[PDB]
Amino acid sequence: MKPAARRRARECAVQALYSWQLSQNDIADVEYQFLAEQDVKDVDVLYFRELLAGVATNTAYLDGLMKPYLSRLLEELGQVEKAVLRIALYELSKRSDVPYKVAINEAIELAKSFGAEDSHKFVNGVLDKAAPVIRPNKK
Repeated sequence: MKPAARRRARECAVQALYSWQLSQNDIADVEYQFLAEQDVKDVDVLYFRELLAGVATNTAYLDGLMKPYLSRLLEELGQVEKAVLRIALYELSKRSDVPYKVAINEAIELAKSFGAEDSHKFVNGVLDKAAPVIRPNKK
């Protein structure tokens, strides 16, 4: 148990989100299967598998966060990055013990190291607008 590790899964899921577009396989099991495959530090993510189902039955719900930020098209924006932020939207709802504004800090991260550069800062703003939706707590 090290504070330096906050469970890759979350951020790792974006990669699987990318596989969905190209693979188009199942979805709930497929995304998280990536974690189990190629031995990703051997970590129990079976429960994480269920998390994708939410998007599969609440994708439009997640759309509410992006509602304010679309960028012409979701498929156009950075494949992985767009996916990275997509899961980030749920992060606000499933917020274990973290606020909404704090999640914004991850945006750039999940769009600077999990995707591409140049247009990384723009990703942060998406979370700013998309964050204050799933949770209208307005800290």
